Amino acid sequence: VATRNSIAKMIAGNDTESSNTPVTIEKIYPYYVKAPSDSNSKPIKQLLSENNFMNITIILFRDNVTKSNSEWWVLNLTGSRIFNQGSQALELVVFND
Ligand SMILES: *[C@@H]1O[C@H](CO)[C@@H](O)[C@H](O)[C@H]1NC(C)=O
Repeated sequence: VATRNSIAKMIAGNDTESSNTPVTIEKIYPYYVKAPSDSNSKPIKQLLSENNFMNITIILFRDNVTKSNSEWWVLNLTGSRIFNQGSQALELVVFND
């Protein structure tokens, strides 16, 4: 309920005080996914179980320097940094078959 309330306040941003903070959700985004030769791909729970703390941050970016209402979303995976740190980005480890 807290995450839903926060994202509601953000998408209906009318305060210019809040909505500048990325809202975090837990237990969402796996890291290690195997892509077999078939159609089905499998998120490996052996190498990393999805029952642990997995952070995913969100925030709605917008601006008027474009002189228009052209907004978009942006995600972030800053906790548990991997090589090529590059804050405010995502990374997926895939096991090809
Ligand atoms: C923003 O919209 C919500 C929708 O009800 C309202 O509760 C809130 O008071 C509004 N805030 C401002 C600053 O307009």
